[PDB]
Amino acid sequence: KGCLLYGPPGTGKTLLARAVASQLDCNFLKVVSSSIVDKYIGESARLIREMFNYARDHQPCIIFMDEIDAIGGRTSADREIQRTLMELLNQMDGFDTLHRVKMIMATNRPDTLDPALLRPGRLDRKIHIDLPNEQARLDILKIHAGPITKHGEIDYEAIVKLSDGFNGADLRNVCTEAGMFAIRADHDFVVQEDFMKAVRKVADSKKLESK
Amino acid sequence: LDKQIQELVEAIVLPMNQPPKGVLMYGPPGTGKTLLARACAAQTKATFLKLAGPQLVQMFIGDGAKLVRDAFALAKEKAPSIIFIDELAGDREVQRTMLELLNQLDGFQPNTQVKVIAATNRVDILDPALLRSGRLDRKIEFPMPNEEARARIMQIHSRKMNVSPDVNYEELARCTDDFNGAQCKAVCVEAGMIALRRGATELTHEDYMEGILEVQ
Amino acid sequence: KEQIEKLREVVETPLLHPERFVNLGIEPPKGVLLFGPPGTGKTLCARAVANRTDACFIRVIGSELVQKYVGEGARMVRELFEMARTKKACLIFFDEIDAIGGADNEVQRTMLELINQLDGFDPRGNIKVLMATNRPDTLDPALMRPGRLDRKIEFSLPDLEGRTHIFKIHARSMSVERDIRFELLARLCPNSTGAEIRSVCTEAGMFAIRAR
Repeated sequence: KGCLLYGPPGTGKTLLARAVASQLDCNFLKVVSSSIVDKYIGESARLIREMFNYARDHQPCIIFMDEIDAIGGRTSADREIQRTLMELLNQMDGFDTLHRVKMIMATNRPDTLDPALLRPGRLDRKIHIDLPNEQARLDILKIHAGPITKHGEIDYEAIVKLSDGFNGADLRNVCTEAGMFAIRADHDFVVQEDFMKAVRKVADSKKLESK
Repeated sequence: LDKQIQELVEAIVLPMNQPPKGVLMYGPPGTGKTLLARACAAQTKATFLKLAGPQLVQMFIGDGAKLVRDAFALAKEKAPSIIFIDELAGDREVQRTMLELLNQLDGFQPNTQVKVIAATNRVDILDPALLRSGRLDRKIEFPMPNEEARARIMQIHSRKMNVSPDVNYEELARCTDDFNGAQCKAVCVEAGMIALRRGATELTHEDYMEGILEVQ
Repeated sequence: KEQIEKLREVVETPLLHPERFVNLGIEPPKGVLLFGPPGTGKTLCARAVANRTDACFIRVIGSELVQKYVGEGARMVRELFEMARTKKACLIFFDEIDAIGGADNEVQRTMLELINQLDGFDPRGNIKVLMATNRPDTLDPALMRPGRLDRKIEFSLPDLEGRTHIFKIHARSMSVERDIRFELLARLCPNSTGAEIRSVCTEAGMFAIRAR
């Protein structure tokens, strides 16, 4: 009922975690990192029981928890955070059969991850997101290039080599970006010229605006 | 102004035949981006549906997500249309609907349809969380080439405003430092406002620089 | 002499010669802005009512916008704008805008719908704009003003040779000493704002009262 997706080697933790997440998910319940500060009276407990009470009304659901390092402290800023952590303990470890519920946790560094929360059961399976390998980029390109139409001439070395620091979701939206770029002229076939041009230009736009 | 609106028109004609989601066509007030995005939106042949900035914030709470999800319901169900918005706590809910929007456009990919054509009249304040391909990516400032373009769009936008035939455009084109053509349009507005008390029914040459030194 | 023409050329000229403004170039002007101390406020507007050519118009004060049982103010501004529609672009005067300006959602309906009707071109957007208020601390009209309104000037302060007109309209006091000379009161007190002269009638007139 939990998973950990950390990206210590560098950027790509949210891009690959949101690439597999973008591949498979469930009902939408996002936890924004701005709804826990609670500048007013610290009544976030009834908000956790309310939102997770809706997660009790709806049986299938996946709860995204991205950027947990800022709320993963092992002042009053961290006391409300630890209060929400106690509400999590009494929330999933309470007297309820919350087995169908699912959640996904993401972070930056596996050092301040609340080793009390690092207990088994709390996070069953963890995947160490490493740097994008060229073989996983050629494979992810061959599995993300299937349903999209292409021309008879195939040269994947230019798309693998010209794409660096990208993940399944990045190369997905860039290759489909080039597919739409080539379908602009409503041609049924897609020559790899628009692949190289749109992958190069849009890939440069992602390298410049990748913050 | 074709170098910045061409990408918009192409980006909004290509899905009917992913297209960019956020393009920032900005400039000083009175630029004419609404009458040119409408003069070209009429040429796009799609349904021209109007939407404004302050329409999201209403008397009741939670209306911004109501108009965003409602405009994305009529736009999601209807054919690709043309929505041009201008003049882009409550802002925390706007960031929740924004991160949810790009969570449905980044975690999901159903948006092969209409986009959010946003335009601001001033870029003095800019959220650092507005930098992505789906976010405001194409940030094109006022055209760097010479005055000719400013006289062309300013003359088309000022077809009813005559000009005395003694103008080199080099003095007014050179004196404008860190300025844009919309501010010169406001200079023409003020100069035409004082043209009544000037006594001359025709806008003279010195009234341009008099307006530049007047309002700016 | 200067400011009275800067506000007269927008109240008398746009109706006497409409073609002169259509052919004059940019467009017919909108109006002026009168903000500052009251002084002789509402007197020059009554003079503009006395200078009416064909049909006297209806005045609207700022106190009518705020009333009990909210919801009637919208129908009131829409019914007076509808009267402006029926009376072939009738004149609409707004007095004491500070009572609602400077933003209470029940007031936000009337003032934000008021902005939605002024800046909105549905009834008409070019007949006559004119605002007479007291304090310039109205932030919302100061930021939404350059949309349609323009020509911001002082309230009454004239040039050195312009005071004699506001003293010829301020000649309606009790008396100076006798009926010998008006100019004795009109030119023997220069360098005095259009409200500082109301302090000259109130305080110098109070000195003429307290002089046994």
